[PDB]
Amino acid sequence: LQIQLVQSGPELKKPGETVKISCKASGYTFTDYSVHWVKQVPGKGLKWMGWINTETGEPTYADDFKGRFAFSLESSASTAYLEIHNLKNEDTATYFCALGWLHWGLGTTLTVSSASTKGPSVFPLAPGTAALGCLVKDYFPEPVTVSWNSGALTSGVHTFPAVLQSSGLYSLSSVVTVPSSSLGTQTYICNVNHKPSNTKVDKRVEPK
Amino acid sequence: RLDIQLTQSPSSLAMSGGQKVTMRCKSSQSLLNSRNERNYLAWYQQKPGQSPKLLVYFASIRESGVPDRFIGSGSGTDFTLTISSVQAEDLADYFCLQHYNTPWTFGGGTKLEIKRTVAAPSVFIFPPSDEQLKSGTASVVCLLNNFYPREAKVQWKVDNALQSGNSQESVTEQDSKDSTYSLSSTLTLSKADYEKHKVYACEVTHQGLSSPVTKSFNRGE
Ligand SMILES: [Cl-]
Repeated sequence: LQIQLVQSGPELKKPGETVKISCKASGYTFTDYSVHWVKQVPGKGLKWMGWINTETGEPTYADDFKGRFAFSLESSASTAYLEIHNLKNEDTATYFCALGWLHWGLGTTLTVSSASTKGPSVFPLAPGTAALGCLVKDYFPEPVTVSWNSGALTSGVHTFPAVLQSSGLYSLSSVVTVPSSSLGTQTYICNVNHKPSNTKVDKRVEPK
Repeated sequence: RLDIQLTQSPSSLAMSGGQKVTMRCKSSQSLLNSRNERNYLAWYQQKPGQSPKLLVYFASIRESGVPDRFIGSGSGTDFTLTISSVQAEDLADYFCLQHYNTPWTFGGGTKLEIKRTVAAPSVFIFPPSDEQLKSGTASVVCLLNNFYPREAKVQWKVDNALQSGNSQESVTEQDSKDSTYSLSSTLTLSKADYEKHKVYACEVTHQGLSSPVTKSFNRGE
């Protein structure tokens, strides 16, 4: 039985709130290894947060993580927690529990925003090669998925990483290049899925 | 209890496929434990959008399920990660970790990409759709498609006036097949502003272009 750490699911919070993340362990004697926590900020490095002793229950924090951060345990449940108080936008990150350098969890994603859940609007980017696409505007939170023609069209497809607008909503576009000779014969549909808002859109993109 | 700096270099790297890649991690304190003769240094690979993955531990020991083209070496304060023959799937950020003293510290990472021949982008401009215009906003999209290297400049001109502060850019990860990048620039204007002017253009400057290329459109054609 291989070591297993199960981390709680994606977290969406507003500034000022509190979040408690869980790490559920099995496949070994819980009190044999300390649990470490690691913060990964998107597009940036890794920051070690500190650790908790699973025998004693004593937490040790890295300097940048004193005050708003707390590690704790429920030993009878082989579980470790990270709690963050008084959330700030900048707590937005993925958090990994780990048994040192060796065994990591899949991570827990935390988004801190004053924005409220919202489904995108899908607009066409109308077109020997032509480009066309779909503009997926003003949604929150991430992610959206885009495919083209139910997934049958993959070659030449670029779906851009989303950008955060000032409004606090995200926005992205997805494009594909196809033969210009096909604009008259082949229909192009972008399929947009935004699960948080349960929004599914199919948009026909035709030349004008 | 002692602050240890790890310094990784170079900070970013571009190698041709199949060639050797070398990256360094120097520590401010020796990571060598005289008790057991182990260096408490580990290397991780982290691919765009993924969690970190342990490649080698105790400086030189390859983790199982790590291709043998990865080799960790060095001792004390100087450590090296070598990729004997770089592959497209090696596109990632590489971090070293010291766990000799608390607090544990990561290096700043080395970004690895594939170098390929220079390739000019294909530029496309997209006017706002009539449907978006109905909601009081107008997004104009410029697309730079399949180019290398990554560095590119895009600027918007409305009625030949240079724009500033109103556009946003996004770049794909390196394509695993043709090793290129693509980029979108999105110019955002109120329906109001958009009706005011007539000529919308984006100008692209890239090493693959003998001179800056421009695509443009006139509102209402
Ligand atoms: Cl322990």
